[PDB]
Amino acid sequence: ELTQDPAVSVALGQTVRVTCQGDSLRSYYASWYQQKPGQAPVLVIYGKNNRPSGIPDRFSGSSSGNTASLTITGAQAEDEADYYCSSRDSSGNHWVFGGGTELTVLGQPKAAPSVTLFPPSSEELQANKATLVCLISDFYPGAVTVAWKADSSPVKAGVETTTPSKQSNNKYAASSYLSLTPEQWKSHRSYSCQVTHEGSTVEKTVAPT
Amino acid sequence: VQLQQSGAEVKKPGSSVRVSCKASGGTFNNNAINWVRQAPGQGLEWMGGIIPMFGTAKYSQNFQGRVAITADESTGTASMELSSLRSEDTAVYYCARSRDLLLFPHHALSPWGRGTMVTVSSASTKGPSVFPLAPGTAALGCLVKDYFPEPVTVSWNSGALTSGVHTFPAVLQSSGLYSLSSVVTVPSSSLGTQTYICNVNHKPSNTKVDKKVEPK
Repeated sequence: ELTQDPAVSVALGQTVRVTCQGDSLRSYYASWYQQKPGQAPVLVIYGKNNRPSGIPDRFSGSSSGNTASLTITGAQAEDEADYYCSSRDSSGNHWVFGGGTELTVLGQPKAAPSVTLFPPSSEELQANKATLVCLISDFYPGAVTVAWKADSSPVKAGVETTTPSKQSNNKYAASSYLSLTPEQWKSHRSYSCQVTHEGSTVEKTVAPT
Repeated sequence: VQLQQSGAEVKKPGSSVRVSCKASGGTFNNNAINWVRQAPGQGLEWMGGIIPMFGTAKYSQNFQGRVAITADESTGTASMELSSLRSEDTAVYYCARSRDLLLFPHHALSPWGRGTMVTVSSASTKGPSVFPLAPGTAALGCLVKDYFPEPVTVSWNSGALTSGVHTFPAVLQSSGLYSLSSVVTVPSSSLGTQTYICNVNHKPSNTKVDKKVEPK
């Protein structure tokens, strides 16, 4: 079995070290995989400090006893990802993976959410449904909540909202959907999507008009 | 040397799924093809591997008895069959090459395929409804509403348009169905004149739909 720290942070431009430990590392060299959200893993280091084609020399590896370490110098925002160690098992028959280390690169600027609110489409209204779509992107840190208003009144029913998910640029995305009847949609002066981020609120409004 | 994988699937508990890994060059030569899966939000787990040149395979004991890997060296294709499926088998399944053991003792897993999402569920498959989200810059999009299971893919203008595209992670509704949206940010000067079309694909329902997104 292979063990890693679940998480590690590093300041922008600085050096970070990810460690791996297990008895199989006495027999084989650890290899390291980088994985970003929604993407397949990528090999970055294997054997005695070998880098595959196209992996920058900021990445390096070392081994000692039943431990191995991945070192990333001059950490870039782009290095933010999960890092997995792996090796053949002591038998040399199968492959084993560590649980992965979440690497966070710090120093990222505060960023307000970009919010886009769409009313129901003509096409959807024609099909006798109405969905308001509130799309929230590029905010940091990755904590928001979303709420809805009809005119100036809070609306909690028919709401479906995601928890934040990390984007490829290390900012975050979220979305919320409000379901109405066409009659409801037509009845009010406006509907609002209201996004709360770091003690600030972003409210976008749409109107059947 | 690249690996191509078969498309997303959904299977009921108790059934079986076959996932393909194809070598771009037509051959696996000397190499092993390994199968590694990843349940949503979790880590990597090796399932087994095969050396197609000899057909020799080894399996993780977590699956022995209900996993089988085979290969067709002539078409450069390898397949993993996972049977007696359970809900917990819901995962993205990757193939990854390893080189010959004795000649490359210290090498690892590379390259990796893009992954195949397999959902194991007794819930009914449901294709999405697709609606246009009508528009310095302006945002326009497509709503992909009420489908099951994951995944859905969205491209714009048949893949010609990639800059400024953001396809959001799906929401899992309280109903148990999913919805997602894809938006592109474009110059407002273009709205009169440039055609914008979202291409929505949902393999489990055999949905392939285009929607032109116009100003209202």
